[PDB]
Amino acid sequence: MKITVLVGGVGGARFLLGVQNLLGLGSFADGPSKHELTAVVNIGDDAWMHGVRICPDLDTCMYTLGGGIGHRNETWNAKEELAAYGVLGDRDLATHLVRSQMLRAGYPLSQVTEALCKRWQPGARLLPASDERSETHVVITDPTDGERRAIHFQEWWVRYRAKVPTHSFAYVGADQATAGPGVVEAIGDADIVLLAPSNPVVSIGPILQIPGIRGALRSTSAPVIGYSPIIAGKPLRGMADECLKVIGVESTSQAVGEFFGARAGTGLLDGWLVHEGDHAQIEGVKVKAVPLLMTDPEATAAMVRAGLDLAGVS
Amino acid sequence: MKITVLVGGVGGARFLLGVQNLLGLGSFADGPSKHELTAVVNIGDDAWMHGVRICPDLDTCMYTLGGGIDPDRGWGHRNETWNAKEELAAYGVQPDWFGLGDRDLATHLVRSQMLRAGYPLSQVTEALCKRWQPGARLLPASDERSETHVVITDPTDGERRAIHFQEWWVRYRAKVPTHSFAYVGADQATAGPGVVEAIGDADIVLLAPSNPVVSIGPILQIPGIRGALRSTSAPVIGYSPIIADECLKVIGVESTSQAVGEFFGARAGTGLLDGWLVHEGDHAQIEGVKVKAVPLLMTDPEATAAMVRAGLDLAGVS
Ligand SMILES: C=C(OP(=O)(O)OC[C@@H](O)[C@@H](O)[C@@H](O)Cn1c2nc(=O)[nH]c(=O)c-2cc2ccc(O)cc21)C(=O)O
Ligand SMILES: [Ca+2]
Ligand SMILES: [Ca+2]
Repeated sequence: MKITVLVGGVGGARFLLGVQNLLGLGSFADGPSKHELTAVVNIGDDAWMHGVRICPDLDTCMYTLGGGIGHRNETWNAKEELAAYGVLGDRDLATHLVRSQMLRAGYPLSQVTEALCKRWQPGARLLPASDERSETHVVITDPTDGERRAIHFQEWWVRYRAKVPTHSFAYVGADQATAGPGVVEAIGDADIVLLAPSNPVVSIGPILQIPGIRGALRSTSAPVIGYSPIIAGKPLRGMADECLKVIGVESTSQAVGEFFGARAGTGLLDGWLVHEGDHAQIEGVKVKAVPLLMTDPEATAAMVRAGLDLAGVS
Repeated sequence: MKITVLVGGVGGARFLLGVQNLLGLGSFADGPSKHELTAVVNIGDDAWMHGVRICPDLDTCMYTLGGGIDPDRGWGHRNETWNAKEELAAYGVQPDWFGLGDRDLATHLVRSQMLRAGYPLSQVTEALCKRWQPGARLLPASDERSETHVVITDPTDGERRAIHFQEWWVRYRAKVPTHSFAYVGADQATAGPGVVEAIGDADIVLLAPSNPVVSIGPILQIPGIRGALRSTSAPVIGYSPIIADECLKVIGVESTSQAVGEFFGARAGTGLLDGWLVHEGDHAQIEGVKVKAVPLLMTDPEATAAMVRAGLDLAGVS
């Protein structure tokens, strides 16, 4: 009755909704449930900004599973004034103010998250991958002086991506971080561990740079089942993932599967799901093609079922 | 050439509008500015709230002189929304009684980020004023902490507690048994950059008709500021706030121009005033202080411009 999922980005949050739909959790509950879902949540996008601590992946899971997905009725008047001062919705800022106060009074991020969830009641345990800072950065050639300069991922994404040469990612602080409370336990004790179809480099990937988490994944007796984020069939055949490009990995199910690789070798996957019509073959890894479009929590629920079935879990 | 005004509250800001209009400064400018205006701004109401630093008197002056103030309220931003406040309420946090508007929050966010990065309040204020262009130099009375505290009897339990001015004024509206004010940090607070110099080098110093106990009084508790006032060569002219009642009660001062004037007292003795302006039809007689009754209603920037002219004329300054 124990599922743990590694997640980041909007697609991680939508994947969790499907897990809840399958298992009758949170907004999809009728009578209080038998199963428990644990999300190990990317912190690589987290940043101190305008004096406040912003945790995007934790907030997106929390709002999404809490029914508040940014927000509804959102205004950006504070954001407007900030631009007028020459430098983030109004409701969003409330979350940031409360979190920053708890962090400055010594609550770890895992406890901060738990406190915020009393109000959102997401119906899942949302564990930060670490309580220490581990901030994804991007090394660019800065055009002002031609220097290789490390930029926070959120600034790269909005300002520099596709406009300057981009060389690599750096996980600033990962080496000094430890797995957050309960993370290693959630991975070791699960009936099954799922890699949600998030960006492999900057949503799942940074979770894997936190000392201890890759070890737990390699050694856990739980089946580890990954979901491909590559969807073929779009108009003009889609576009390559920009973050995979930075590390020179093609935007294919085959290439992302080898990125995680096989637990039987030195990698992370027992199972790899690809979208219908797609193909991959990876020694030691059971690959299966099934619908992987998160149209709605009901279609995501079928996706989660395919992962359980592939892993032989009830 | 040089005017220094001590200010606190909405009335301080409006008095500063009167000065600018008289002298062609800020939004009232038409042609080259001949004068410079410096405000020494109370910091006694400043509080940390929800992790950000609120400086109400500095913001009231900045917003008013820069055209962003709310007219109905006299504090905070115009065209304000309260979505972040409502959301704070939905999280069930305290304090739930201080109004932190969305637009106003940006000011507090920038200020707090700068203060925590090591910038002193005077430079933060200068940074924020690059956007508002108030047309006056807004000097925090101190860059250090000096906060007004209130000793009350708590109604929940009949115990004596001390609370910040903000809880007294906004949360209880002073409807609680109140026994004394305490200027915590005043004795340890150095006069802020430029403050003593602006008082020493002024052609005239004006005491705005702000709250005498909680707006002008706290500035006087900063040890260097009161000293500069006693020794500056400039005439010091005060404006009666009586034409606030709770604050005078707590300290046992009657609510009259004569009494408030004596609260500040005469420079000739141990006081601070050279002169004292009261509303027309008011008589006040204080030894060593030239008193003149003139219209003292800050109806509009040139009603006040005329109030300022009467102050210069009482001082004999041109
Ligand atoms: C009357 C005089 O003094 P003064 O006008 O400062 O009174 C206190 C108040 O204005 C100020 O200290 C502050 O409290 C005003 N003020 C609020 N006042 C309220 O009553 N309720 C509120 O929610 C509220 C929120 C708020 C937020 C930011 C801010 O910068 C000021 C704010 C005078 O000297 O002439
Ligand atoms: Ca509460
Ligand atoms: Ca000091």
